[PDB]
Order: sequence, then structure tokens, then C-alpha cells
Amino acid sequence: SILSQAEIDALLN
Amino acid sequence: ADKELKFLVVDKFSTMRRIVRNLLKELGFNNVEEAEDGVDALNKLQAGGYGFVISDWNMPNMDGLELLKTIRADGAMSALPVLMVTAEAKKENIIAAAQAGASGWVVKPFTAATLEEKLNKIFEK
Repeated sequence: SILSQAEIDALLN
Repeated sequence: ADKELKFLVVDKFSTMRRIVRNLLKELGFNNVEEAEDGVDALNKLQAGGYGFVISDWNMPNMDGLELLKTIRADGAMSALPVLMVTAEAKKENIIAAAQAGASGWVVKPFTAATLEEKLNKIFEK
């Protein structure tokens, strides 16, 4: 499942 | 952050390293070194002096995850910031990296604004 920058942002940034 | 902060840019592609180096320069950071893979990276890091690491995920010899885990277990560099910059974006990997201690993650292709913001973010955190 591909996460968007925004989504990734929610857990790593 | 300390304008003299030493960065290590890890990516198999010199072009990508160039992009990162240029943006760092944009932010006022010129003390930058480069590495082609996790092994070379680790080699330089262990030699001493680094304050920040920017690395790709999938790499020959030693990948970003191993690099990250090795850094996090080191007696001296355990807290060294590690920013992943890669085409990889699968939930599983984001998780594993998160679990393993990654400081941030930027998906390629990224805008200059994106990288710069994430950078600033980590300095914060």
C-alpha cells in the first residue's frame, strides 16, 4: 500500500 | 542549525546526491560529503565528524534499513539524525523505518520545498 507524502508525514515527519 | 553541521548524502546516483547537496547549499549548509551505498556511508560515519545523514532506502551492499539499524545501535551515533529520501513508499517500509528510528522520510520525486521543510522539521524535533 503506497503512502502519500502527506500520509507518510503523519508517521515519520 | 549549526551552519557548519557535517552532512552525509547517501545515494547510488550522483545526480540525486547533487540535488541534495545543492538544496543543502541553498539552506546555508556546505559541509557535505557523499557516499554511494550503506557500506561506504558507514565507513565514513565511523571515521567520525558527522551530524546528519540523508540516505536512500534500497542500495547495494548495505541498504538504508541496515544502515539505520547499525547507526541506532552505535555507542556514539545512536541518535544521529537519519532522513530517508527514496522512491520507496510502501506502508510496511514506512512502519519498519519508523520502528527502527528513522528521523523522517521524503518520497522521490520531491519538490525543493518538501525536502527543505522536512529538513527544518528534523532540526526541530
